[PDB]
Amino acid sequence: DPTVFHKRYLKKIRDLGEGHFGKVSLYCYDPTNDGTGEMVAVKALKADCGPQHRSGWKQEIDILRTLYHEHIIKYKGCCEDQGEKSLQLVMEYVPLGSLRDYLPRHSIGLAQLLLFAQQICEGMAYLHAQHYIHRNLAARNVLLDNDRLVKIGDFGLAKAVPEGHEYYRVREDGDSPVFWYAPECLKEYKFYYASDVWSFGVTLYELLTHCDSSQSPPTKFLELIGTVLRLTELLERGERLPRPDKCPCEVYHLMKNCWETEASFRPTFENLIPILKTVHEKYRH
Ligand SMILES: CC(C)(C)c1nc2c3ccc(F)cc3c3c(=O)[nH]ccc3c2[nH]1
Repeated sequence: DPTVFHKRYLKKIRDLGEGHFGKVSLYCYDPTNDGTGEMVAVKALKADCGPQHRSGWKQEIDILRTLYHEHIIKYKGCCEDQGEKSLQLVMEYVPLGSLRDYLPRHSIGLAQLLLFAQQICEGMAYLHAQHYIHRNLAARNVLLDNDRLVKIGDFGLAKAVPEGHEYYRVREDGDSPVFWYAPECLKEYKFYYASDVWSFGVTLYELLTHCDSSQSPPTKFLELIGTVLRLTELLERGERLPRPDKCPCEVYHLMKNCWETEASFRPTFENLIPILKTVHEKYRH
């Protein structure tokens, strides 16, 4: 099947990005040894991860392989190292990279930022339809194809939510990222579908600040704090990231709705799509 990539034909060009478990690199898959082969993104378990990360890494691959949607990064296949030196994930190559790296370099208007947001919600609504939570939604983990279509990536923290249940209670977090996480995640280690919607709210905040570092969630939360305990206490008292410069009231309201303290009262991604469509169409012309 076309899902089998032979390592001997993979010609490394450069590195592309670093995720939770893995480093993504650009390769030419070149069976004819001709320079004419297809360009693909290949992700590998980080060199300084031990054997205990292998199960989590395989799960990322297993998850992405079961996903098929226009706003999810496309699984192409795997490459098995003959000689027990691991398994590599092969994906579509999207040269534009992440929203986090794209936004600072380009002047992007509000309507387009809301279109990016809408497309993230469509992909995430699809993800939740498959009974998966992402657990690492941030602008740095959202990629863009050549016509600026959103491709959600780094599924290194993703998990199946047990059937019947609204959340998954995590065992042990290697990395967080705490400034994108809902209170129930920080306190009770519970990750609801609604917890991804919280993270989406922070990602929308990132879009509206154009991923400026001085306005980043860590920078702004550390200013409010004046750390995970104090972050938890900050959010429990109802403090939130401020309204970005030039952000309309109703768009900030959308963000605040995603940050409601009670997980079950936040909008679902399905709810978010029509609202974002409406505000997008409103703010063009
Ligand atoms: C940071 C993260 C692990 C989410 C990631 N960064 C990239 C990336 C960065 C630049 C670039 F030009 C291409 C990519 C890329 C890609 O082309 N395919 C799949 C993932 C991926 C990626 N995945």
